[PDB]
Amino acid sequence: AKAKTRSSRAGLQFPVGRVHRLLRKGNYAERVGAGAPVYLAAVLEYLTAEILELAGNAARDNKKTRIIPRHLQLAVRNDEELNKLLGRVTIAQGGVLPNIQSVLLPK
Amino acid sequence: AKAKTRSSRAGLQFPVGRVHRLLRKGNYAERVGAGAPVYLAAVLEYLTAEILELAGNAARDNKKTRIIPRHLQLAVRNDEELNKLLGRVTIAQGGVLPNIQSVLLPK
Amino acid sequence: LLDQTKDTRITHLLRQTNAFLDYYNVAHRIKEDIKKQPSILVGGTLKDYQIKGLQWMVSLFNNHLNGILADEMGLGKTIQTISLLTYLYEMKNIRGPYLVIVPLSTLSNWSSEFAKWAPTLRTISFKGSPNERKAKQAKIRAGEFDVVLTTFEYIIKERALLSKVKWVHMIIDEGHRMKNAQSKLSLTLNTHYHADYRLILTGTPLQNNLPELWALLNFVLPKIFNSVKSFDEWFNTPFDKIELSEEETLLVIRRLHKVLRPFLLRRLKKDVEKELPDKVEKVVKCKMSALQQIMYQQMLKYRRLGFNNQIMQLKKICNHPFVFEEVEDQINPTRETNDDIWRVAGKFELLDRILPKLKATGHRVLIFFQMTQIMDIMEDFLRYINIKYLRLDGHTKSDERSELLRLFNAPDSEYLCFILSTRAGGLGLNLQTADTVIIFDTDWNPHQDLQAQDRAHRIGQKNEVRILRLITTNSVEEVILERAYKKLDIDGKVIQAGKFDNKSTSEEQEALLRSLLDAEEERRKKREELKDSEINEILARNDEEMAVLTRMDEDRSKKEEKSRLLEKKREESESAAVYNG
Amino acid sequence: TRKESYAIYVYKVLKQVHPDTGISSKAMSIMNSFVNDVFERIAGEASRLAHYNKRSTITSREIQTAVRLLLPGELAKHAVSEGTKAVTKYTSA
Amino acid sequence: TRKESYAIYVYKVLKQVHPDTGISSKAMSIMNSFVNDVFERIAGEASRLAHYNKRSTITSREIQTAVRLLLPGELAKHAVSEGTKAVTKYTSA
Amino acid sequence: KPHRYRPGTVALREIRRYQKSTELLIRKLPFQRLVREIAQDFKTDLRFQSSAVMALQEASEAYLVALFEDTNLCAIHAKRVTIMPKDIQLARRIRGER
Amino acid sequence: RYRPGTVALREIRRYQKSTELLIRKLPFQRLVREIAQDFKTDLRFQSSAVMALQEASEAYLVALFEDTNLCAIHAKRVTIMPKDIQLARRIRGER
Amino acid sequence: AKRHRKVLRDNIQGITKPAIRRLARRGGVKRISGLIYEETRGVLKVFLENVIRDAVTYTEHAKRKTVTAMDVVYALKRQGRTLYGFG
Amino acid sequence: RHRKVLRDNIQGITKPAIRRLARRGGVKRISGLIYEETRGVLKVFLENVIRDAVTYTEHAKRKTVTAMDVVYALKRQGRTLYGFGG
DNA sequence: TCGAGAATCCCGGTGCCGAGGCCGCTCAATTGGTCGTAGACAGCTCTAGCACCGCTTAAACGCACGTACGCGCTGTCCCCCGCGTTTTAACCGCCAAGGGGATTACTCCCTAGTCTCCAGGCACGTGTCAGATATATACATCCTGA
DNA sequence: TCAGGATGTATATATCTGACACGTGCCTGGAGACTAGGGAGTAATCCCCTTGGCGGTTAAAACGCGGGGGACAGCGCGTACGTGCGTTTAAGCGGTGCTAGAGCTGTCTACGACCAATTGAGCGGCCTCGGCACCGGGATTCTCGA
Repeated sequence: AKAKTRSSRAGLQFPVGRVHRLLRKGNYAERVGAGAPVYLAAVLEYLTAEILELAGNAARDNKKTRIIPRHLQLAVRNDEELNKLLGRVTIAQGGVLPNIQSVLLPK
Repeated sequence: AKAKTRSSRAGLQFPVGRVHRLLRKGNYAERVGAGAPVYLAAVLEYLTAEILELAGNAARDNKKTRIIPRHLQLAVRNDEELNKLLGRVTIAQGGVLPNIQSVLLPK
Repeated sequence: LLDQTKDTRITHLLRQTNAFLDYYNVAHRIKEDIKKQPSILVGGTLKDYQIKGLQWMVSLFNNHLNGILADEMGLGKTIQTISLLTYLYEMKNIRGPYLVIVPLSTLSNWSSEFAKWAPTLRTISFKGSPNERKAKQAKIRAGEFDVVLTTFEYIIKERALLSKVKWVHMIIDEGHRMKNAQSKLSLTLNTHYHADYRLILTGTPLQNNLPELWALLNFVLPKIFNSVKSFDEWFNTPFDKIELSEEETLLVIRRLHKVLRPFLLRRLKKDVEKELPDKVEKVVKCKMSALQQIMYQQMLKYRRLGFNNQIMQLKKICNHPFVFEEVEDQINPTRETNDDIWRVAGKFELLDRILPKLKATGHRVLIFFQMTQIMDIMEDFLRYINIKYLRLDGHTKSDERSELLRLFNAPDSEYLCFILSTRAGGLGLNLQTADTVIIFDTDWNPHQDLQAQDRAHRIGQKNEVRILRLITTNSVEEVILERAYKKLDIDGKVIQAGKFDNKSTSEEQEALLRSLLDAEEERRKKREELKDSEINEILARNDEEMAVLTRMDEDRSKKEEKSRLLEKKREESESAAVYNG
Repeated sequence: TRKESYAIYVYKVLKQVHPDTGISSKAMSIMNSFVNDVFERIAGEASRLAHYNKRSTITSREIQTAVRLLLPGELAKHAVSEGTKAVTKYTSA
Repeated sequence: TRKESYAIYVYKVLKQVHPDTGISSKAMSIMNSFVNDVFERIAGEASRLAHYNKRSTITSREIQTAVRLLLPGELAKHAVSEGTKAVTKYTSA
Repeated sequence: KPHRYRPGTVALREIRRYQKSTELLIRKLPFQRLVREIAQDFKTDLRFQSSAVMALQEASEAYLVALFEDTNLCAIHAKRVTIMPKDIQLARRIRGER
Repeated sequence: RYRPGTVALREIRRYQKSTELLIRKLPFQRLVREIAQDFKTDLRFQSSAVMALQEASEAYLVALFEDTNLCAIHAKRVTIMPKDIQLARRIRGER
Repeated sequence: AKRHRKVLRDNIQGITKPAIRRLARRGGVKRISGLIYEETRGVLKVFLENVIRDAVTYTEHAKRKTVTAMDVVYALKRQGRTLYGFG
Repeated sequence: RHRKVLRDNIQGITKPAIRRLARRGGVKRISGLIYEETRGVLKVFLENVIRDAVTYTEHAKRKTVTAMDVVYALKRQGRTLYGFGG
């Protein structure tokens, strides 16, 4: 009867049990499923590694080992669909990337 | 042991029991209160009689006994805060009240 | 024996029409019989069947009740209809009011016959723009009218007039367009208020599903309204093989013919005018082709075996191989007409033999289409063979319909195959020239016999009528044939009905009625590719046509004609439908 | 076959406000879904509003702050007057 | 005193994606509330999504249509590939 | 000399006649085959009630009316009455769509 | 010297390039405390909440000058007036 | 030949010049340029494409092939377009 | 512990500061009447966010306003702030 | 400066189809008597906000100063408003199958509920290193003048 | 086009400051074990939803031509914030207390679940009839020119 976390059975990081019990007590539904928190863990893996990966590419572009919320905003708004989902929501300390209008600059 | 609806104890129209059980089975909270569905019934009384009253004033202005969704849109948008709450949401068959821009009309 | 109790049930409800303004004796209790036509009748004479039909409508006039004229098109229904209008205008001196309802396509005939037969009757016609309609709309409200024309589509728009006014005798036409129960035109008649009397008039008997229960078997007659609404379930199961449908149900159906004696009247032209010597009804059986081979049945495997399987994956692609044209770029990516694109279909292959021979033998062919997408594709490849022809459709807008016929009826005209649909023309097209008819797919309702054949069998064609009905082996349109043709031939008792629903010589409803009851044994016999040379013999009318086809044979039989067909080119099988689904 | 709506409730409101005024079916439906949606905002926001403090049961104060925070303006004061008036009238018996 | 956060989870994600890249506390917090809010949208919309059909229990299909309907674009296809891949990997054992 | 009107007055009478009436404006069946045609691209054989066609038709109808109204305010603010692609793309740009 | 407007370009690039905070903390501090004194007495404010609201209204207000800038360039006049910004808050659905 | 269904007036132009004309007359704008037609039909096709995408998502989730009115009510309600009178 | 009353409780935002804040927005030309209206709309939005915040803190029966109440006020306000919790 | 044509509401009646009732049914609202339990005060920490408070300094403000720029005016044409005319496909109605949403009903079944038992993440000290300010320098980029 | 100045930059360095990781207590998530009720795959079942078409009727939809007037550059000029230059000066900043209440835990109940029993309240089918839509036709009201 060895205890083995079911989150490691799928080879993931975010735990299935914490999101499972949190979804239970979160009064979202009167019951819960089995593979639903596993699928949640999966999409959290791919999204977290997605935006974290673009953040790593931005920090590598700026020659910085660590990451900055500036690089987070640049990574978000650079991507098309990622900024399409986050276009309505704002950010904290991220800012606005440099942009110059067409006729605003002189000849 | 005479049965007397508790909605009539407050002298209201919308029932306390239907909104109470509906709020229970509506999985909004793990438990429910006592006077909460009564307060819900009250605000439904004042809001329903509010917008229904402005609708009655609009139908009386147009010399129509019954009410029309046109008169509903006119009643909503005429009021300041009532249109402020409903400004984001649209309507069905209501339409747009006549409006003329300043310089759009000739001299 | 439920119809025997109906003899006593009529006496209560029979006086609704008379007082409030044995089924023989109750109908025969009053004596008025006049055989002679009216003296004011001008413009021709009445045939023996028109004289009796007149008095037969006078036999209806005995107790004044409603009646039905079910007879065949081409017998001059207009003559028999205008006869009663001028007959009652004279004898009984009631002089009106009279109301007639005719379709707009045939209204030109009804409006033109008011000159010859009845000059003295002032009429009214509503057609064209509402302003021209308003001209006679205000004139009739003053009380000026005798017989008023109108069509079906304006009945809902004539509600103004008919609601406030009141009529006596109304007459209609096209009684088998009334066949829709819930139809507004059926509901407007109840909204129409009422009148004294009426004559429901149809050109063809009951069609499609179980025999007509809504109007002739309910709405027309005083006892018949609510009576059979309870009996509707009992007589519907009549229509366990020999015991039901033959042994006992015989007299059960005979009681259905027993109650309809005074009501319906139907007489064929072959029993009165008999100008047509006879018809010829053959068939043909083809097989599949490249796209129509098991790939066809395989196309049923993709979708089910969009939606509407009968329409989409069956009726469409059984005639022409590729439909909706998305798969056209697969077999033929150039979408350009070239040699033998139209011969890859099984149903279409047979026509490659007949079209060359009909030109040398000088025969003119009538064609009726379904699935109007086939109409253009047919004509398109018909440019490749380079033979003359003429088109038509429901989009003609009624203008060229009458004009194109004078170009078709020209004797010097080499136009042969004549394009038509089944529902187009309203049977008023009046084509006596073409002696040959071919049909690609079966029609569900008998109108295929009651429309397409009325183009041939009508007066003016003295030659033999030929019909070619296409079918393929192991296909879906097979079972429709038995369903359309065979299973709906219960109306064969109805086409037999009018024979003994007429003057009805005694031997007709027993001795010669059994002859029709001997036709069901061949149904089991038919229930149990052919050859291009086998059809070669049956398409020739006489001996000198047999001699010229052998000369045409030796010409095309020396040279090969590729092959007669084309087979599935093996790559299009799995490549076609895997990218669509 | 089985459906539920306020209906005669709102109709009696019309009878006690404007007796001579009528209402159509489309108006009863648009006001039906109107009050149902307003209730969806009140209870929907009151859910997480009670979830902030980790309070299991919902009470009249949760709905109070709920609808008071929902619609801005002076209308909330009338909501407090009529609402709390009905609360005291209900608890008084 | 008692607080919960993903933390070392996201940190190990960083270790398995970009080992040489570091993360600050503000970044761990903004991505913490980021994934918590994205989960709030997925489960929050999945609640009423399962409420439309009157289905009491929530399943993997409810979350499937939930997040698939949440974010538009081609990203949903990768969400289906990785997500259903982890579902089949979990149910396979 | 025939009868005419000064340019723009007929437009006033129209705008009053439409804004005064609540009747449906755009035509049903073109919207029907529009929704069916664009819906055929996603999934096969969708069944549409007329109530849903009135739903989406009136929704996008009135919202699009609000789009021409917002575009009209941007145009009158632009000092040029004529609406161009620029003020309407600025309307859908400020609305937060693209 | 410099041609008029070029210094503005160099500025805009320097700011839009940097993510650092712009408006000053303490004026916003006594602003929130002063406007908050009108509603309720003795409110306690953490610096994290001051950064919260300050960065929120800061970036959103930047979006207001950006939207107003697009309305200005569409107006054919580069200069922003009360009209295009009140039209910005009007189209945003505030008043 | 002319049998090909490719040649026809495209379905995106089902909305016509006097149609959208009257529509903008209800909108309140007067003078309209040429590209307002095509561009407005573009936004129409894009937005209605998103809405029908949501609708086929909800209805596809129910395993039913019938997109109902309550569906459109749920999509518009989630977007903020909520349409009363039906749901 | 003590009290300090000093003037300029409204316009205290300085034109160089808010001017640079507009420079972050990419605006080219800034008029003289933009500042007052900007503090007007910022004042109304301030009324909204602080009315919400005091609704939260007033509901919590606490005398201290927390950043969580601001995250929720902005939350139902339509913008979700991240990194400070919630 | 006003007197000539169309456009539109005001009555003046008429069909007409849902709105209000009205009645039968039936089932969720209501009541009574358990029964387990958050939650409503009560007390105790202790802590980060709340003021001075002296010191420092980039930031804000008043002032000069000065070219861009927007406001107003002015001519040119070309595009949409508005007339007329064709023309024309949605809107009804009507054919004739075939098939897809909802109600009982039932009986297997999969994840709450709970109970026992164990190992994993998280608050807490820790000491070591990635990064931000301070500084000098050939190189990168806009201005004013020729 | 290049002399003479305002803004960036990478090569030592050294120097505060936070991130990382290396071990410890401690709430806790899972893994067997056993009941219970939500749901699904069956199967009738009646009313709308779809395919192929016809027959018509219009009020819109499209095209052609006149022509009125505003988009649309081009020009002149009166300001007015943009750009320095001093001159205050209040924002920080670290360094002192102080404390009102956030938070955490302990304890005794008033209070909502929860089941059994009881019905009027509200929901499906009739019914009938007065307010609303519609067609005239005429009294203006509105618009545009002599």
